[PDB]
Parts: sequence; structure tokens; C-alpha cells
Amino acid sequence: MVQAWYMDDAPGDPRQPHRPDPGRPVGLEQLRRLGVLYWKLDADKYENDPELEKIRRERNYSWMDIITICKDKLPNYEEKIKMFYEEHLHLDDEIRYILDGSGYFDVRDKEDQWIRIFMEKGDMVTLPAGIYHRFTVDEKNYTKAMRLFVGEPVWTAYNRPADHFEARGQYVKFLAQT
Ligand code: MET
Ligand SMILES: [Cl-]
Ligand SMILES: [Cl-]
Ligand SMILES: [Fe+3]
Repeated sequence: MVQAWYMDDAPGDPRQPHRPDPGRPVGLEQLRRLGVLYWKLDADKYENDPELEKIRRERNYSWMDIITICKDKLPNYEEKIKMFYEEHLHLDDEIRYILDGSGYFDVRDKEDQWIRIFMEKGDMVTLPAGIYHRFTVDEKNYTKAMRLFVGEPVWTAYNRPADHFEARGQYVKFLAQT
């Protein structure tokens, strides 16, 4: 299924699991109900994978490239790192397919609590426009992720608070409107 839990309030290293024992799991249905989508895919065949190309069609993901997140490959690693884990939203959907390595994507639930989602090689997610999230690598310190977008991309992150944007209002309507 998926590896996801309500993460702890603990401060300290973000790249740690922040996964309390005992703790409450999180499933697919719950994430779906938050507008979040998920897929498992053959990460070796990505360069010519029908399933990937089917999803892209169905979702008009016309745009794609790859980011390799690690100290020696990504320029301004430490700054970029800090930016990702800042809580923010987007005015469009955020689509990552992890091709290699792994990391965590946290989102807030219907009661504004942090959910942590562990993403591995082969895992793909979509975080709907308007959802407050953040991202961090785990202690392996490496994530390679195909980024996807509907047409030409706009990367802008608006940190929290950003509750005035229409995308934010639309998403919060969507939650109440189940
Ligand atoms: C340069 S901030 C980019 C935000 C990105 N979608 C993330 O959640 O990590
Ligand atoms: Cl990014
Ligand atoms: Cl650097
Ligand atoms: Fe983001």
C-alpha cells in the first residue's frame, strides 16, 4: 500500500523518521480524500514506460525533467534544502515520481496535523494545488525525482501563511465539500 504516519511534534533533524511508536498509520483512502494521488511504477523502465505515459496523458502532464537532490550534484544544496522543508503551497499541482533514492513528503490533514509520507524508488505522488506541504531527504541524503507539470512549469512556493490565494480557497472549499 503506502508507508505514511502521523508524524511527531519533536524538533530536531528533519531527515529522521519522526515516526512515533506506537503511532497511527495513514492509508491511501485518507490521502485520496485530501486530493493526494499515488502510484507504484517500474523506476528502471521510466525512460520508456507505457504506464507512466498513460498517466501523463490522463492528467495532461505535458512537462517533465529530473532533479538529483544531493550535496555534490545540486547547486546551493543547503539553501535549496532549507527552502523545500519550509511549509508552503503552490497554485498548481506538485507531481514527483521518485526514480532513485528516497525522502519524505509531509502534508497537513483535514485538521491541520502533519502527515509524513515516505517515498522510495518507484513511488509517485501528486500533491494538489493549495495543499500545505514540505519536503526533506532522509538520512541516506539522496533523492532523484522526475518532476512533472501541466504545460510549462511555475515553481513558485508561497510560504505559510498564504491563505489568501484563490488556489488555497478552492482547495479548502474542496475539503469541506468532501
Ligand atoms: C524551491 S521550494 C519548491 C517546492 C517543492 N514542490 C517542494 O515541495 O519541495
Ligand atoms: Cl523542486
Ligand atoms: Cl552548495
Ligand atoms: Fe512544494
